[PDB]
Amino acid sequence: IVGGYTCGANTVPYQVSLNSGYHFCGGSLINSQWVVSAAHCYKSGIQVRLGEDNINVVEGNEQFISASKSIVHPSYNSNTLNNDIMLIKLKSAASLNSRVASISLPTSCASAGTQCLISGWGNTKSSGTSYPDVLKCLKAPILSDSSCKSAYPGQITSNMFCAGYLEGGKDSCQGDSGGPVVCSGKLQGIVSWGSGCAQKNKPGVYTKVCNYVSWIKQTIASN
Amino acid sequence: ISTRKYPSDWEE
Ligand SMILES: [Ca+2]
Repeated sequence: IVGGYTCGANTVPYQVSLNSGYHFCGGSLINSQWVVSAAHCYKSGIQVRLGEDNINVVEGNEQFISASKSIVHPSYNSNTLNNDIMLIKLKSAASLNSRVASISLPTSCASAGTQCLISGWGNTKSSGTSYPDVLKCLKAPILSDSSCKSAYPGQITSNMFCAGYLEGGKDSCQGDSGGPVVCSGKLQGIVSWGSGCAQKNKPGVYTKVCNYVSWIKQTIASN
Repeated sequence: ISTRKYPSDWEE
């Protein structure tokens, strides 16, 4: 997260870290056994780390649970990034508590101009690299469909939306992929892609979670 | 299109 702030320990209790001997993506806890992340975050042998703040120090509220199943959307395309969503099933159910909690799915799609909370452990610089120990947060608005498409001609599908600041300086970045965009207490987006980070006229691009709610519930019911 | 995995999408 570039241009954000230190969230505060366990203030985003649905935020998880996906770990392969290092943090590589975020994710969102949607019930005690399932996490939503980005399809491009898929890898075998993932450990899900819940209750984290400082990802490099054991602070006492963590649960580390292996992924037992990873289910990428059937129509994911790694070239276009269309349908960039994955569901991870935990080998055992997380113990839900004040620091490990689910985020609700949407009942409708969000609107342009709605301020959302984006979070993660990704890069905090728009040029170069600085990776935080603790979770970072950013408030950013959903952009209009027309502004999103203007920013990325030919690349925005009906399964994506833009959020952020066209002047630059405030955005998600590498290491934030798969993590949440929460608006009005619902999970509306998944960090997906952008051109650079926090660049002028290059807002963040997010998977539009409201298009997938039936698929998510059906996948959970059958796996 | 640059995905937002750490350290990068291409680096893995
Ligand atoms: Ca920790």
